[PDB]
Amino acid sequence: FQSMSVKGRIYSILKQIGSGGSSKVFQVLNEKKQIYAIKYVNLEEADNQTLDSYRNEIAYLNKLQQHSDKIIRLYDYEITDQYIYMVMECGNIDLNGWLKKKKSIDPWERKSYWKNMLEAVHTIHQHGIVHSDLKPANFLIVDGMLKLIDFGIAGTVNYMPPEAIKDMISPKSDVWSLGCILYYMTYGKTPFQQIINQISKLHAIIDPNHEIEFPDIPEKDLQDVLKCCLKRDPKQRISIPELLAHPYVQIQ
Ligand SMILES: CN(C)C(=O)c1ccc(Nc2cc3c(cn2)cc(-c2cnn(C)c2)n3C(=O)OC(C)(C)C)c(Cl)c1
Repeated sequence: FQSMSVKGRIYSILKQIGSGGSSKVFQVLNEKKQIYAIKYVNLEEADNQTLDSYRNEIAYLNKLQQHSDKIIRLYDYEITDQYIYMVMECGNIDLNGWLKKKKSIDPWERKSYWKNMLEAVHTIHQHGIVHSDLKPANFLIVDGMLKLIDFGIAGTVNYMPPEAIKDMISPKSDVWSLGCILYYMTYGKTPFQQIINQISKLHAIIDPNHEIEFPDIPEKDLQDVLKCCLKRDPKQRISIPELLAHPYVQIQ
C-alpha cells in the first residue's frame, strides 16, 4: 500500500512482481487509477561499469519505443545518483511462467507468439544489438501479445547457441535461442532438456554428431522452421528476415 513519486506523479504499489540484485519490479496504480509496472533500481553499491550498462539499456529501451510495439512501453523514468525508477506498461505474466503453467499449447497461439518474438528480436538487430542470451523469461504477455523486456545489456543454459559455448557472437545466435523457445512450444521440452548433467549438455550442443530429434508433427512448416533454426553452424542457420518470409509465419 506504499506510495511513490516518479517525476512528480504519484503511484500506489499493489504488489511486488519481482526483485533483481538491487532491483525491484512493482505493480502500481497512477492518479487516473491506470495500472503500470515500476522498476526500482538501487545504485548505492553499483559501480561505474554497472551504471553505463543501465544507462545504455534505458536509452535502447527508450529509442526502440518508437520503432516497434513488441518492445515494452517505457512511459516515464527518473534517474538520480542514488536510484532509477522506470514507469512501464503492465503485462499479465512472462512467457517462461506461462509455458510452465499451460499444459496444452494452441497452434494459433504458438504461431502468433512466434511472429511477435521474430519482430522484437529483428528490431534490436536492426539497431545493432544482439541479446546473446534469449530465454522465455525475456518475453512478457501484454494483451495476448509477446513483448521483449530486456536486451541482454544490464539463468538456464538450454537456449545457448553453440557459438556462445565455442567462446571458451552474431545475429544468427539469437536465431538459435528463438529456435529452442519454439522447440519448447512445439514439443514441450528444450532440444537438450533430457540431459540433467550441465557439462554433458554443453558437450551435446557443441557436438554435431549429437542429432537433435525433430518428431513428425501435423505442422510441416513448423518442422522446417525448427530444423532451419537449430543448425549448429551459424553460416548454415536461417536469418531473421528469411524467417519472417517463411510459410510458417506468412501462410493462413
Ligand atoms: C512472478 N511472475 C512470473 C508473475 O506472475 C508476473 C510476471 C510479470 C508481470 N508483469 C510485468 C512484468 C514486468 C513489466 C511489466 N509487467 C515490466 C518489467 C520490466 C523490468 N525491467 N524491465 C526493463 C521491464 N517486468 C519484469 O521484469 O517482470 C519480471 C520481473 C517478472 C521479469 C506480472 Cl504482473 C506478474
